[PDB]
Amino acid sequence: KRAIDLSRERDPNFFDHPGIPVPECFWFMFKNNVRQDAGTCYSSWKMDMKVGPNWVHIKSDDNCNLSGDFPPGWIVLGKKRPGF
Amino acid sequence: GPGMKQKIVIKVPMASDKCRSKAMALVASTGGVDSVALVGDLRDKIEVVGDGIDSIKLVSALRKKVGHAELLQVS
Amino acid sequence: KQKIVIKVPMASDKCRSKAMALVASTGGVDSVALVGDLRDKIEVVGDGIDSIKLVSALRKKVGHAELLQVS
Repeated sequence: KRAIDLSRERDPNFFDHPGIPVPECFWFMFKNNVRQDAGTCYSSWKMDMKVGPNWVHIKSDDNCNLSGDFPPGWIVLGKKRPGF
Repeated sequence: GPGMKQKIVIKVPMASDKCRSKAMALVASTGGVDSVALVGDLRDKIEVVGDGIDSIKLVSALRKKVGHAELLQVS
Repeated sequence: KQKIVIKVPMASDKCRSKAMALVASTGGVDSVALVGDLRDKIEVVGDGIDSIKLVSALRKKVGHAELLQVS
């Protein structure tokens, strides 16, 4: 697809590792509005992720909204996992 | 991630199922690793959780033993 | 898809490394977690894994592996 709609995106592949808290969010990475990858991440947290050509520091708020300086054509978007 | 554990994600070579399994074995074998999982939309990445893991040393070890590897996430 | 849990008595971190490498190398594996106070229980999730053969391989390579769960 080429219009982002997180309500219709299939859940990412994930593993809720037993040694750590269960992350609250799913993230989805797009290039030209085309899904490239997806996974889990913590709410109210931060991560460094390779987004196309760049390392990007991505912050999450309490509602799984993500912020970062994404390279042209790319975006990473969050949403709450079921039960969160 | 929150607390004392590290989570990183490394893209591993997809030459074959056996190659991907060799990468899994190398990471799982590494000191201070608690858990490993195949992740990514194409199941081409290893997510590893533990403490005292040297992500850059692990990339180098995967490139030596298995095939090309790329760090993609630290959290 | 199944979740298999095996206890592998560990003499050292060399034992843990060998056991984790063997399990993670197994065809059909999605995830491996080393759990327990003594990091001596292995949780493996995946498809088409022969739990008895995996216990036999651990008994040969490492130590007296014990099957705890297959679900």
